[PDB]
Amino acid sequence: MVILGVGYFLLGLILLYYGSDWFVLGSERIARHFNVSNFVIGATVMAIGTSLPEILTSAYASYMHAPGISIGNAIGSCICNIGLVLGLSAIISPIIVDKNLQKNILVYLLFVIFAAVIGIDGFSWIDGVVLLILFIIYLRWTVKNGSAKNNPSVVFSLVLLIIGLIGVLVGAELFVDGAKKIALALDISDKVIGFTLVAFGTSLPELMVSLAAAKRNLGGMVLGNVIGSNIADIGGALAVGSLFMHLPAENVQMAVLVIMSLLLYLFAKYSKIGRWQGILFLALYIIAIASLRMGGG
Ligand SMILES: CCCCCCCC/C=C\CCCCCCCC(=O)OC[C@H](O)CO
Ligand SMILES: CCCCCCCC/C=C\CCCCCCCC(=O)OC[C@H](O)CO
Ligand SMILES: CCCCCCCC/C=C\CCCCCCCC(=O)OC[C@H](O)CO
Ligand SMILES: CCCCCCCC/C=C\CCCCCCCC(=O)OC[C@H](O)CO
Ligand SMILES: CCCCCCCCCCCCCCC
Ligand SMILES: CCCCCCCCCCCCCCC
Ligand SMILES: CCCCCCCCCCCCCCC
Ligand SMILES: [Ca+2]
Ligand SMILES: [Ca+2]
Ligand code: NA
Ligand code: NA
Ligand code: NA
Repeated sequence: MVILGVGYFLLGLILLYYGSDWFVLGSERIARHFNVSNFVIGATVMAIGTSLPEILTSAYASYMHAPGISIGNAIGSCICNIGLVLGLSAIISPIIVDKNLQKNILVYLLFVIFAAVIGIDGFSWIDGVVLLILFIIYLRWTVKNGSAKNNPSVVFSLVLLIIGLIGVLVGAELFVDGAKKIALALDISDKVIGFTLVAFGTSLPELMVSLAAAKRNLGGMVLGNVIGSNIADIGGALAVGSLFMHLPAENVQMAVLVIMSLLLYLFAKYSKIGRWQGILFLALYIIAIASLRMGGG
């Protein structure tokens, strides 16, 4: 039982580690095949693939009458993706953002501010429908602007991508299930801590994929994955949750998100996303986890 937990834990870590690199390599190849930028592949295929855990979690939680967990997971993930994921990644591989990606980030910022505003009194199912529609438009707009028989180069590419994605998603699940089994076996299971960590657990794919990308200096892919994941978590995970039940307001977390998103845009536009910017993101992340209410909603 503690043995099984340790086996899942370790296997999960292995699958996350190697799976992330395969997903990155396959995604980079696919980008070249389709003549799109790494940012575009990161913001679309990679972002959505890695946000499948958030979407399922938020949908399930709300369906099970825990809308606090549903929104806690969605917004907590966005904060994790900028504070921790981008923070670490930026230190590993500093990013200078080109003029067109800057505009994509501005659109992201507007979307986040829009979500925060309509969310002041919580999120209804109509809020969800709107955010989902905007999410779809964002994807199509992003692909438009970043764009332009059986081929073994392409097949290998898709295999790498899909197997890598399977690897990170199964890996994250095993890692989390393993941790939970260990905690249970050692009699240190704590529901409040567990729910606090939901958003982190679902963000393990984003974390490992972004670190793998950063190690290969694929800065545009890192940024696309972070920006795209946050949009997927709001227009997808949060939105779907709101379809099952009204989601209670999280005004403090949304304000933290808006502040981090604003900083991300300002750095992108006027500076770079490098070592000191990453240090700041991590510092804000650490302050957030030190001070935000526990329980994940
Ligand atoms: C298309 C590009 C050009 C246009 C860009 C526009 C960007 C707007 C984003 C933030 C400003 C505030 C938007 C505020 C919308 C508030 C709606 C509202 O008050 O809704 C209340 C309802 O209860 C909620 O569920
Ligand atoms: C992805 C590209 C767009 C990124 C974002 C750009 C700004 C969008 C801002 C306003 C238009 C919003 C949709 C049309 C107006 C909806 C107003 C509203 O409040 O919708 C929910 C409703 O309040 C619930 O009761
Ligand atoms: C502190 C080291 C964390 C290490 C990395 C894994 C983080 C994700 C693990 C559980 C989150 C989702 C749990 C949903 C169920 C929680 C059930 C619960 O009570 O778990 C409490 C236990 O304390 C949990 O270790
Ligand atoms: C070969 C293995 C290479 C591994 C490389 C690992 C890099 C890990 C980065 C941070 C660890 C964070 C540990 C604690 C994680 C949960 C933190 C938390 O409090 O999450 C709250 C919320 O759910 C979300 O913000
Ligand atoms: C023009 C290329 C992109 C076309 C639109 C792709 C839309 C993909 C939407 C995925 C949505 C996942 C969450 C659904 C609730
Ligand atoms: C640019 C507007 C951002 C709003 C960001 C989220 C927080 C709104 C906080 C409102 C605080 C007072 C609430 C009274 C119910
Ligand atoms: C490749 C050289 C990397 C040097 C990285 C220094 C990283 C410092 C991270 C500090 C995080 C601080 C959070 C508040 C204490
Ligand atoms: Ca995720
Ligand atoms: Ca609302
Ligand atoms: Na994602
Ligand atoms: Na998450
Ligand atoms: Na995410």
